[PDB]
Amino acid sequence: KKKSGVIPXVXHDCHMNXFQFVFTCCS
Repeated sequence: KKKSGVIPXVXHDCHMNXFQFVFTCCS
């Protein structure tokens, strides 16, 4: 269970995606 959706726009290059959180990012 990876796909959760913590906070979209927290990654380092996130640009509105939400694919998976490898370390908190949403890309």
